[PDB]
Amino acid sequence: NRDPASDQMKHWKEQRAAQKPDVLTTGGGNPVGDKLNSLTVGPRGPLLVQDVVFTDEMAHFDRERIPERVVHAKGAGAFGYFEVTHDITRYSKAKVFEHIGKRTPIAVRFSTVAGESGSADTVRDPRGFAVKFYTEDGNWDLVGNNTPIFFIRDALLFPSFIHSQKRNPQTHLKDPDMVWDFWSLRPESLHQVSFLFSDRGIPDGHRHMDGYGSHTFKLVNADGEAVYCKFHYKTDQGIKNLSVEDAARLAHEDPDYGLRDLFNAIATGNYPSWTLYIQVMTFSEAEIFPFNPFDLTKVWPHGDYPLIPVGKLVLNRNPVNYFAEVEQLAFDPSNMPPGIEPSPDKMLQGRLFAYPDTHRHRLGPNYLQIPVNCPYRARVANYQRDGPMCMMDNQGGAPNYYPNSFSAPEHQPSALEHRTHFSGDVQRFNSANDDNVTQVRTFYLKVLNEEQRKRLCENIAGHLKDAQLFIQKKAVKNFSDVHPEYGSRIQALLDKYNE
Amino acid sequence: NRDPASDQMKHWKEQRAAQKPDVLTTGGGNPVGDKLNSLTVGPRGPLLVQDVVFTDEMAHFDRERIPERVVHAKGAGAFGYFEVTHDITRYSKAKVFEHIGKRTPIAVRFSTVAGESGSADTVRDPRGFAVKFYTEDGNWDLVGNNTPIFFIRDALLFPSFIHSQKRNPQTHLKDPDMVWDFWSLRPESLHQVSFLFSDRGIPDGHRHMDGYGSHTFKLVNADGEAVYCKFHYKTDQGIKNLSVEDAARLAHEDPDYGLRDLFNAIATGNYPSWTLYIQVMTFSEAEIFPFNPFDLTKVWPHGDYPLIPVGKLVLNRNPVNYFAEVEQLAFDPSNMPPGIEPSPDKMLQGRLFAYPDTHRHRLGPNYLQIPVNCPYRARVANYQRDGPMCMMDNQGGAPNYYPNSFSAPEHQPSALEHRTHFSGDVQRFNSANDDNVTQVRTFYLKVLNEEQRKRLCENIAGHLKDAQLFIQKKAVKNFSDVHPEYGSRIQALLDKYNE
Amino acid sequence: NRDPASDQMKHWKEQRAAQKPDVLTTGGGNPVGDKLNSLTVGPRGPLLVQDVVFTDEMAHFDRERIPERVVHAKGAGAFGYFEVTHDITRYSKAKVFEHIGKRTPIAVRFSTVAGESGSADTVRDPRGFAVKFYTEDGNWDLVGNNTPIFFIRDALLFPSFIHSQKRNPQTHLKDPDMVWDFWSLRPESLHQVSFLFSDRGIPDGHRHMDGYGSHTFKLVNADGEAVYCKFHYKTDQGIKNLSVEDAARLAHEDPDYGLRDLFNAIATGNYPSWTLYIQVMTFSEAEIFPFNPFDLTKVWPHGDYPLIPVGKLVLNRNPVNYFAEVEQLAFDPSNMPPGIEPSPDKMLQGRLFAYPDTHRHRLGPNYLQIPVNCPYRARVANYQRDGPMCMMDNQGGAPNYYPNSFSAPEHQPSALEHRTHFSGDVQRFNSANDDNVTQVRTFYLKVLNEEQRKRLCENIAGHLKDAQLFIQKKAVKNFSDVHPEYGSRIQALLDKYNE
Amino acid sequence: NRDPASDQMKHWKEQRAAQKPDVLTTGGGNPVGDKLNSLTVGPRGPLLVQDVVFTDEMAHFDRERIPERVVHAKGAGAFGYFEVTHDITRYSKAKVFEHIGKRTPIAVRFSTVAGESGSADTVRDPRGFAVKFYTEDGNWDLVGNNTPIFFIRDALLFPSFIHSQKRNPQTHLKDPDMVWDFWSLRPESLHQVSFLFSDRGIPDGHRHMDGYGSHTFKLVNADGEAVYCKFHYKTDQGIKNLSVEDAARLAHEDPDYGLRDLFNAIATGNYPSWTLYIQVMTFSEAEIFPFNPFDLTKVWPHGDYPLIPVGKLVLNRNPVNYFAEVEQLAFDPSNMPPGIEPSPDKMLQGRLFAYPDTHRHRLGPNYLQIPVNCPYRARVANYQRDGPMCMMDNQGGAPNYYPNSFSAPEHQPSALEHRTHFSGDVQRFNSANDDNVTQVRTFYLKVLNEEQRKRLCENIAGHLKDAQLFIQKKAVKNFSDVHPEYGSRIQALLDKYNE
Ligand code: HEM
Repeated sequence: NRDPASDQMKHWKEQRAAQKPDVLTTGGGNPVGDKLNSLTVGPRGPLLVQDVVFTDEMAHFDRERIPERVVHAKGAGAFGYFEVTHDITRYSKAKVFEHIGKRTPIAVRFSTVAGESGSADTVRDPRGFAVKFYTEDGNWDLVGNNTPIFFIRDALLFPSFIHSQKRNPQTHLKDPDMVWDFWSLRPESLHQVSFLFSDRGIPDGHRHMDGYGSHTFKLVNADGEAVYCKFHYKTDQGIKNLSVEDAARLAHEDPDYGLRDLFNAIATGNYPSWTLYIQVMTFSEAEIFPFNPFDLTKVWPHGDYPLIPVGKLVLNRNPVNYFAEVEQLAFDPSNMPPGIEPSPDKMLQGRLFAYPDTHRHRLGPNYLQIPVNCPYRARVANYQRDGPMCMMDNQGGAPNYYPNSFSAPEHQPSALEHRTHFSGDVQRFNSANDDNVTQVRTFYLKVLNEEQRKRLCENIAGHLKDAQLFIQKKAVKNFSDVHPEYGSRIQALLDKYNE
Repeated sequence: NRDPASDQMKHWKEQRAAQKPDVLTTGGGNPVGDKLNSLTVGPRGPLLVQDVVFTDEMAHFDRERIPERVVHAKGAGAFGYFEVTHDITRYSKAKVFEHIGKRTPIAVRFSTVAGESGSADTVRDPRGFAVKFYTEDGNWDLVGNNTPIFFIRDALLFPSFIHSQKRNPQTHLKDPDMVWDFWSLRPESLHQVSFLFSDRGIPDGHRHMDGYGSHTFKLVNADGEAVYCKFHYKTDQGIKNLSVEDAARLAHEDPDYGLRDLFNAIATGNYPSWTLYIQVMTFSEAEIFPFNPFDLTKVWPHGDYPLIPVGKLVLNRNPVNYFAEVEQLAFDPSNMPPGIEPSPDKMLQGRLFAYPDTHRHRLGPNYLQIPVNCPYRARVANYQRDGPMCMMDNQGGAPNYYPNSFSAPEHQPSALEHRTHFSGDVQRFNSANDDNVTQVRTFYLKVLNEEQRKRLCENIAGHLKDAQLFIQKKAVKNFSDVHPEYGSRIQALLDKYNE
Repeated sequence: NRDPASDQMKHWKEQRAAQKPDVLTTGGGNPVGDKLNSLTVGPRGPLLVQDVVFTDEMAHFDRERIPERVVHAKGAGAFGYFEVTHDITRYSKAKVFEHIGKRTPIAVRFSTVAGESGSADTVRDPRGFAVKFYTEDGNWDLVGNNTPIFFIRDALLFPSFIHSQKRNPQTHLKDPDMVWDFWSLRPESLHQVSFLFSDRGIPDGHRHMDGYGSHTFKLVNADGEAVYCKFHYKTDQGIKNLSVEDAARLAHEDPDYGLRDLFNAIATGNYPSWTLYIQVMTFSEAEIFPFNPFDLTKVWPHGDYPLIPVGKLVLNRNPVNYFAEVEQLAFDPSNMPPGIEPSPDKMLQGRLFAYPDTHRHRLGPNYLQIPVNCPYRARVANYQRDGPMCMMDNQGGAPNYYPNSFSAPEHQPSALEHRTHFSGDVQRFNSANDDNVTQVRTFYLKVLNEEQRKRLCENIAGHLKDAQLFIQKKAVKNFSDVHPEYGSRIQALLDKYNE
Repeated sequence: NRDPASDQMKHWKEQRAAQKPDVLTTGGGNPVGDKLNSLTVGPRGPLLVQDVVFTDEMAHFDRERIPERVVHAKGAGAFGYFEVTHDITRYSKAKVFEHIGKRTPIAVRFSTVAGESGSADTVRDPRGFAVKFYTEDGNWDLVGNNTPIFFIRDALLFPSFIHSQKRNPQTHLKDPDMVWDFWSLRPESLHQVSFLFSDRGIPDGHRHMDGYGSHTFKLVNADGEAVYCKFHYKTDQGIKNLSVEDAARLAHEDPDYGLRDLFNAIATGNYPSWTLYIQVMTFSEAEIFPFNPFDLTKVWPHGDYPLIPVGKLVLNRNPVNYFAEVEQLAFDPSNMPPGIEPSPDKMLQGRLFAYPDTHRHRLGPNYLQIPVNCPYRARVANYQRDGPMCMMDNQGGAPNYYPNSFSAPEHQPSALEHRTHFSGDVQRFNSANDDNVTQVRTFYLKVLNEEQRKRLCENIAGHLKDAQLFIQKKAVKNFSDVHPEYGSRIQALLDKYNE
């Protein structure tokens, strides 16, 4: 017949079988003897307020929509697991790395960035690769992307950036002037901009790309010794990226390409997978590191920082109900069990606040009470109560104040943070010029070869060319700073475009 | 050693054997090492966004409150069950009345009307007596008051009325001028105003009061024969009211007098109960009734239409967590299973809409998904999906349109609403003059005794006194029309208060 | 220099030549010193909760999104005026037709139906054409589409219909099975299902299509004399539509082609306009009409019910802030001022409820207080108070109960709805068999030509081909019921599809 | 006639006289013909969905309530101005203090702490005194209290503290086992607990108590020099407290005693006023100072740190509409104009988040857009956009990303916050031991006389007399740790109650 995805309803009805159709009830459970004709006074008379089957049903349809994610709105999710294949415990004590073989159920959602709920997957844009570990020490949310770096290092420029990447406030259209006037004013973006306008800007499906945590993190062992790290989960399906024409086609032929590709892969048992590594780095080294170690616009070279294998990431279960399981999924970077802590990364720091904050608005104050979000492999005990849409028992009638004297939830000297030291005037430090060329330069010449460079510039040229001459100048100028050739090369194409 | 109530945390810590701790965790489930001292820079430095322990808890704290019931904000709840003791199947084919012995679990909520969440129980106001019958056909909400009548008979004046019974738009104080200027212009209230300022005006606890569905409903047997009815559930603890004096004392001595009573009663195994009856009135009779059988400001004389016993209401368990189980409840008059239907009672007609409406707002669209409100003894299946805070599995990946060729839920033609015939134009018919005195008089000089007759006139004059003069007259005028010795009695009383 | 839409920011900066930039402030107005670098404890230290500039901005960014329209999500809007050009004061006493030359401000929003916010503009799909008239008697929203009919005729099927027209509950992809299973089973759609798949399914922008009320409405004059009617507003720019070819190209080349088109036309002064006509069926004729006169899947042949000019609709003003002025925009079919009323059209009926309903959710309880939604050309005086995000003065300290003796607002007896008569039993009268082929046949034969019939069956087959065989069978069957030739062309052309 | 409050409507009519009342309309401005009788088919017939007048008004009524503040729900409000009478220019460069005689609009809401919206005004509970200053540098919210200290000095303890003061998790009643349990295990509260149970526990209205910025703040002049200060606003009407029985009866007599008292004062011309003072402490001194200068349970003595005069606070205007103006009022300690800055206070720091956070919950993302909260004497311009119920034009078509090259809002280097250098390990420094008795001892003995002292004990015992003996013991122990006779005295009383 057709793909497993397209055969959704069929398979469902068969798995049903002789079973008789459940009785069609109202939201309240009352049966409905006829849900196709409205209660009216006469066969051509008014609809009666009395028809509560209608109002019950209808009224729910009127509220079916919740706000889409402010970014990474378009995406698909799957459920699988994480299996430990190595002992990394000598660095981090996270009970999720306790011992080789220990499997931890995971949830994942891939996505793009700019486009809204109804956009196409096969477009150039970073890619969301969020992983949720339902550990026994609560939930670990590794909110990564398919890139190890980002366009900026100060959370303060995120809202502004995303704006420049979406629609003009008045026309509602995509604005090249917004996109570029911005990037041009913030060279610190050059690194990721490059990586973006390259063959990695449009990966062929989610199964054919890598996942990165970007931010520098922190691991704490048993003795309480800490280290900075980088999470890397390389794909076992091999890197496969799409072409401008192939994506441009798939944009209209099948805007949900990734979604369908992913569903089908797992639906046929062809489970995609990823290996997970890390990059350990001592505070002493971080002291020596040539760049800001917690600067999101940079990477920790493999040469000096080899990747240590941790375990495996398998996806083998497709969502049953997409809304209740994927749409509602919510990953909060602040969710790190004892053993994994954040790092002084300005960018990351801001995220600690943003995810639960927005979740409280997209899903609701009690979003953690949603199944897909609930840490079902841990016992939630604390002194928080009420809040709209409170499921479960609300910790019944246990003591809500802390401390107390009636045997209620307690501390955890073992689950204490790792104390590091910091000195310096508590102020706003201008991190504007922490070098926006070095790593971009190497990328451009070492990692890229001549044909890839050829593409990079045409890709940039085809978009940049729509911005205003002045922005273009400012833009090209920045590329030259990474390399005279980068500039002139793109410059060349532009003048052409301006036909 | 105090009452059961006061010894809440007590009995809790006790029954905790013999078992430690659960570990204090965040919402995510990550254990909290120390949650008594904010993570700060230096012993006298600022706060770190990095203290997600803090942010996480504070955040939740900032959202515990939700809008209180528009009306009937203050109250107590309890659970138990209902059981059949009489066969009325020759009247209604509802599964809740199946055969004698049939035990249907229930949830009940008592409350006041005008006062807010802070107000006290022990004051002059009607009382909210709502029953939630969790049946196999869905939930059946019997939303009723401590009286069989109300002040008005057209939903269009309820909001206006409920406004008059609350604070001044400007001062935020209770305003007698509002109350009585409204009552005066609408004599239909006479009947209920009288029942309000009568000894019944303030019961002693929720246990010593009666219950009523107030409105006229519809019953239909498995044979399709329908007949108008009126529910009645009298207390088995005997009717017991509270002197104006006591009420006021209790008012401030224990604003929550209603709660603890009801609570302890059950705690000390002394479970409350009421005797459910029904008044049956064929359509024929209804066509003959000297009054509108659907007028909320009227009663069915017991002599002409006696009470048939049908069952017992037993509240034998107290809520474990008030919020989750009582404040979060949801009673929907529209929730009537097969065998039970509404009547053209203009007020009821309005409640068919307003209740689910507000619930969606106070609690949220998926409020029927809240445990307390979910019909757990029915298989809720249909074509409704999503909505904010969507719990459950959202009915999985089942066909979502009706009709469908994939074995999704079918309709049960055995629950189709009863087919009645109405003839006449669609218009706004004035019920303002549907006799607002007759039944009132027969209640004054007939139901009440000279003794309690004077108490009434006193109670009324004490409030009416605070109203403007032009307000006081019109008011009396009405009473005068119920019986001269009624208005004159009050008037006289007024002039005295009037100095 | 490019199209006016592109230079949006240019002409802006250009717009305020003079004028010096405003000061960057927080939400509270507090002036911002440095908005680019967060306040960390040291150049490489953590983030301080003490940084309010951050939090303020971030917390807001995090809540920018609201639920998109449950249907007709992706749209475009404009403002202009409506002028009366003919006297139809004998049919309706509506103040908006009050006299030749009279101009009434209007707001308009065009749209697709199924696609979400990211979706492409140029796709086969009906098109929405909502007009809000800010008249003296309050607002009058005429919520029309680009077709005079619809797919169903009973609101209870609508939620289902849409569900089918959207993503699969599990895969989240578009399911043709769903689409055609629904249509195949509900033959009342044939009519619209045909129009839709005809060249009219993909209009060339919004400026090249007619607008219709679709529903039969009731007009009422000064003598209380009522008549039924149909609203039509034909484009003055000429009917123009895109070919499946260009339409599919534009889909990826310019997903917002409709937006960009409407903006530019206005931006350059080339204002689009439509002439509004109306048909008039007298209560008598409605009775002898060959079909049900309130059946949305039918039409009043120009032949027996000639169109009558009324005035002109002109759009000469682009939105300044899309979100605020278009996205937040809301239309309620229930918003009809004196002299204009509904018919018993089952579909129109449900609509009277659903729009104000959703708005109360998508926008919020007081959504009528949002600028674009406020009937600023009328004085809202009533007994409504409070609700979240309540602006203006909340009607100040005015009496909040009706009636009252304090001069608060009074009703207007000349706005009382025209009273009609209906008789019969109050029940769910089945309408699934009200002739779903006659008018459909006239379309396939008299309104189209061979060249066209060829494209239609080609367009139907293109999509339908993806539905299980048993489903196609069912569909072809229904087509044959309209005309043998019809089902064949599709069937044959289908057989070609199945290799 | 009676007082101004009682004659509210009476006056509204009079002044509003010589004017025909407004036409009653729907939310959409459509005039309603009859708003007293619903629309039904026939006199005793069902209600029609057709009746949108009904649904409109009802739907809005069903949504009047919003969540009440989590703390300080019961309060009263008013508006006035602030007048600088003295020059502290050398301390703060805050425009509010610019010159002598400089008037600035203000808003004020007084409140209790634990009691909900329906609770009574006169009870032992602190008092809220929030002053909203609408200055040119944005609004400055001085969220004070009627006391200078607080029960605790760490944020994490607050949500827990507040719980002990509110209802029980299950029985939902006020619980002394929690009240005292928390206070027992937490001896730092000793200072405020003594102050609370003192004569100052129940002020005779709001006009007879003082105001205290409570926390320690930082002031910055034009030359970047900072200093730590305390805000004081002494009552001009003099300190007048209510008796324990006077207040206890007034409780049920007049639950809105504070509300009325204030409304009338202003209403008759007797405007209440307060004098604003500032205590100043230099960093040097802040060094020698001998407990934590930021500890909230500690106060600066006028002795070594004298009270400097700053200006006047006068309230000469009542709210016209309570909901819109007082209920919707939102004060954010985080709102601080240039010249005013937080201080290391853990407590305060924590308040910097809760307030805006909870507001976005209780009121909505755009709460600052509600009139009374809007910083109208300032010019809001930034890069924040959209959000639900977005009022205004949303800043129109202005560029929305910063930095940009199109002349959008620029920043002010002048408003750059004062930089304070901090050193020390980053961890959760225990503050449970910072003297929880010294200052307190100086009250019971020095500040308090024999008389008051007698009741302080009596007041405490009277309450604590309901907690498990094992709790009482602890309580007394901490009191004696304050001073032998303190606990001893209490303990004595305790026994008599123990019966
Ligand atoms: C008879 C069944 C119908 C019902 C119950 C119904 C219901 C709805 C609902 C609940 C909304 C949603 C969006 C929002 O305001 O956020 C909506 C939007 C829309 N409907 Fe349908 N509708 C019906 C038929 C149609 C027809 C047949 C046309 C035209 C007369 C139409 C045109 C529109 C348009 C243009 C929008 C979105 C417009 C805007 O706010 O600018 N609808 N409808």
